[PDB]
Amino acid sequence: RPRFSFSIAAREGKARTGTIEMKRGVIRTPAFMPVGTAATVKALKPETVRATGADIILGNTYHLMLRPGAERIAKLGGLHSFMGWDRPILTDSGGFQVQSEEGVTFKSMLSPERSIEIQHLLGSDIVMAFDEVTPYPATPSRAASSMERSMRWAKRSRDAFDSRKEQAENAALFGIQQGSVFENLRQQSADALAEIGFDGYAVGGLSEGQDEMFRVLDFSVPMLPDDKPHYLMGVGKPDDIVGAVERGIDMFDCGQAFTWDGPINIRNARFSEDLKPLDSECHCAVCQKWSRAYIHHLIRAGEILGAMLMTEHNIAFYQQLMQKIRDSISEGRFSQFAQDFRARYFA
Amino acid sequence: RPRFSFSIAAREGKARTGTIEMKRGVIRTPAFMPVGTAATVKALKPETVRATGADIILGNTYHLMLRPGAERIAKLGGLHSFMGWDRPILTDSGGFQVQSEEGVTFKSMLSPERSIEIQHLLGSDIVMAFDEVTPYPATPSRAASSMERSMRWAKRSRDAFDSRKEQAENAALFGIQQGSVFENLRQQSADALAEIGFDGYAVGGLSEGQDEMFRVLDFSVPMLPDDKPHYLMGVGKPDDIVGAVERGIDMFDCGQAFTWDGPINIRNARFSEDLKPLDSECHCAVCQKWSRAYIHHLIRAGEILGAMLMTEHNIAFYQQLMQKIRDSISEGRFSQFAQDFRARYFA
Ligand SMILES: CC(C)(C)OC(=O)NCc1c[nH]c2nc(N)[nH]c(=O)c12
Ligand SMILES: CC(C)(C)OC(=O)NCc1c[nH]c2nc(N)[nH]c(=O)c12
Ligand SMILES: [Zn+2]
Ligand SMILES: [Zn+2]
Repeated sequence: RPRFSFSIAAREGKARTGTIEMKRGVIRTPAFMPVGTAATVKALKPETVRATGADIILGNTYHLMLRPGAERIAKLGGLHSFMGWDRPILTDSGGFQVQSEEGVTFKSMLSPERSIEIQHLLGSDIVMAFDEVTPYPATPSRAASSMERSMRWAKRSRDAFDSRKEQAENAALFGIQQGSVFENLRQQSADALAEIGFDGYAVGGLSEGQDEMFRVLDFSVPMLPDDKPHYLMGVGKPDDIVGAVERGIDMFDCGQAFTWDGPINIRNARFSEDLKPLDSECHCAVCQKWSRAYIHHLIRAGEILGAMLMTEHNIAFYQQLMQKIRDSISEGRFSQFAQDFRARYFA
Repeated sequence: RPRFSFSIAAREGKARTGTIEMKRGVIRTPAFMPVGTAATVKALKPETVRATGADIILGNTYHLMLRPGAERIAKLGGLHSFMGWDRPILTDSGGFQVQSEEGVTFKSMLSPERSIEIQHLLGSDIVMAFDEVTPYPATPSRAASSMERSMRWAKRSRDAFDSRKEQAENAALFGIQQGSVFENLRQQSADALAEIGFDGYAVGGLSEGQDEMFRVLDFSVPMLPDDKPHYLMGVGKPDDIVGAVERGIDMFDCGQAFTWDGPINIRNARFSEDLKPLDSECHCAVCQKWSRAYIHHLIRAGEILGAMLMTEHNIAFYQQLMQKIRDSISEGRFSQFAQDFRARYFA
């Protein structure tokens, strides 16, 4: 396998389905990435993460640099080895969880250079440029100043990554579009990132309300290079994913249980004697073996197994959603799927 | 399979190894029973419990009657179905976790009759008689009065169980010896229980210090019927198990990680960069896949996966201990095993 190759197999309107091939594995797109906050996907063994269908997970640079530490993880062999996940890992840059033109110092430093270095020490497969994330709402002046700094930092990120031969040869680098909700700033940002050149392009700064997010995506995603993956950071509700895919997004990150009829809160007393599985159609191991009543009990009792079973179901639901999206786009029936999904999820 | 059959395959001194056959499965003795406090073995799926070698688990009548409730579990199909463990389950009576000759009332009633009924509603395979547990230390007068009440309650337990045909036909009933540390009271209690007749006999009221416990076991276990299982309640340190087996016990219940060189506390900073598994010889899935350094990180970070991995290792260590005990007794080399175990565990 190559360092990085994105192939589009099928399209429907702005929606795409395809594959990212990398040295550690293939990523089916559109993709949902479980989040491994402190070198673990909460309450799941990596083998269980994989069994839900996940092709890639996300690691948080901010949290790992604080505990257990990036240099420590490198000395122990890198994040993949440390946590026992051997497939691709995307790391964020830290711009959300964390000031001057050099970078930021904080109490528990980060800069374009140090962020890229940390992601190298972790052994990330997909590295994110270090950005300045613009609060919402933002005045046009502030959004502009902030986007411009982020594009300067994107070039510094690019140069840092490229200066590290092992990283340049084995990992990919994504740039992050900024500009708040303003079309001209999003265009300027897209142009700047494309001039620098990246392996993929994230839409940052969103996640305001859904209508507003979708309006910004309507004009922002077509600005990005068509032939590279489009990653919407920080957006994970099922409905938000469906509409973002309809607007050209390829990648997403991560008592409430998801069902095809909408979310339920399993702690509600109505579930105390309900022998049905969490969802009627879900193929996951939890829905095969345990009732709503049992999981209700476990979560109300504070038992770790309740967290384990709820998280495995929810991740498996997300991966089933992504599979249904991929198949419907490849079959040219994604519009119909989106309509059917919503009429039931919100019935 | 029969309702209940205990067979002794091999002996060495007072130690025995054999099998209890029951309708839901075979129990290899000497046996260690993981504890399922609120209808779950902490942080483990039942399939993971089984993969460690466990043949039987323990459920706590006190806790289940409070949450989710015994009548509720029966309406949902019984404890086996509710939690997804299809092998034997032993339930305690509640005499430890919880006054008059009728029973006890408390704030979050129990009596011999209601305890047996609760265990029936849960669908327990091995039911414990309801006892009065004697505090330690106890004066001879108090220990005697208390033991006598427990023997009256043992007869009421026997009569309650037998009056329930489905329970009598499908479950087993164990009696509990009392008498504190006094040889004459332990003898009186053994005699009373044998006159009533049970499928197995527990030594209650112990777990004071190890020397004292072992002295009491020296004279108390030979008093119990030889041809039935001997269960020491509430005693679970590895050293305590080895010496209790040497005195004729067959059954036991459940940051610290067990190793063959002694326990370690994985939170200690000395483990922060230790790439070795928890134990050098352990065959468990955790020791095959993850380092001390990773588990150190997880436990210090409060992550659920740390609890999951520590518990699976510890239970697997206990089951490996029990297997080594069983094999050594069957091979007539248990004395040597006990000596070798201690010289290393305490090196
Ligand atoms: C809170 C607001 C709406 C201002 O930003 C976002 O929602 N931002 C989304 C986001 C999530 N993770 C990110 N990592 C980086 N590097 N940059 C980002 O913009 C983001
Ligand atoms: C605290 C002292 C030493 C007084 O008792 C014990 O250690 N007792 C051990 C024990 C554990 N679980 C039990 N369940 C019941 N029904 N009866 C018991 O005696 C016990
Ligand atoms: Zn499910
Ligand atoms: Zn182990």
